[PDB]
Amino acid sequence: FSAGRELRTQGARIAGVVSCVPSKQVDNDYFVERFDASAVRDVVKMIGVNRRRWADAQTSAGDLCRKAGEKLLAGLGWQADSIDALIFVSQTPNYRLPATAFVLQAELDLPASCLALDINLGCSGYPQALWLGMNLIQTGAAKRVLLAVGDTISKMIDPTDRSTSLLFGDAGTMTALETSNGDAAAHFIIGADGKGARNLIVPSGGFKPYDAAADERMAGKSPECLFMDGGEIFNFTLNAVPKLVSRTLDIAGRDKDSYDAFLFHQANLFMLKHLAKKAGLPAERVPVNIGEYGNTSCASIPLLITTELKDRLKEETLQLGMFGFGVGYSWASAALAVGPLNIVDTIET
Ligand SMILES: [Cl-]
Repeated sequence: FSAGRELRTQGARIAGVVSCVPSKQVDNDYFVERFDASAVRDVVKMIGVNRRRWADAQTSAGDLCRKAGEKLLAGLGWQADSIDALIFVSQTPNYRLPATAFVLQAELDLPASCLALDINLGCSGYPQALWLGMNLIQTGAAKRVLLAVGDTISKMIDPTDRSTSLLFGDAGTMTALETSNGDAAAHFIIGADGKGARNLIVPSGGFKPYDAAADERMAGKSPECLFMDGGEIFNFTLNAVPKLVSRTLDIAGRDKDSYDAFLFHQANLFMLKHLAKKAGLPAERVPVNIGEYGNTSCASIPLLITTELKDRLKEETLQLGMFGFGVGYSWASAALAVGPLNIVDTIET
């Protein structure tokens, strides 16, 4: 397990996925006054982002997940009393305490027997949420699980920082998991390297402020905002993720060309292109929606499913690989069959 823990589940399936994005659409024009048009043009070419959605002050990740959840439950026809666990994966919770999972439990009318867990993960979070939820179902702790995976990273961006300002958008998602009777297996790999903490971090805002003054890379940066060392993240990613993809493919037992899609965290288009090439993946089978939504952090994979795979999922079972990487450092994969599904949708606030 030198390159991550290998995990297998059976007896659980994805039953539906809904994404909810802010109705506020922010075009690149927005940024030309503060940043030079030429510089904006060159950066957005590389990152691939034409538009993104930004939450207003009264809209949180929890709110986006609640609205997605309402739509998902209505579509599935699942009664609130039937939900056994809700896991909220986010870096932008409502409160320091209580956890936002409790707010969602109450707002969705879930029962007292519904487990409520907030877990702090970023870009690597979706495959981990899938694994945890499917493990709960396999082990008989649950029959129906909701995964509320969302973020409003726009609220942590320094508006004077060009790289982060142009990159991030906001989204919230809800994924339904249910007990399944087939013999189909899901495979996951989950890895961590906390030595990367200082390369993707919000220095101030928690209970042990990072020593930003002592870090030359942070000169002129706001400590309450997101810091990213792009060069370090690129090198981390280009090394760890192709190995993750290879090993995931090997343990899932299916030929590369029999996958319907390889769903990557939408880090930036330059990175996505480099990863697909290094992993020898066919570019047409690597969906991208960063152009319309920006990088939506932990929401990026489920948002990709709803915006890019809705029509294909209606009709067939898809063989999917999912690869998340980022903050922690952390990286994670899922490889499994999904669908057909009728409840796959993208709504706005
Ligand atoms: Cl451009």
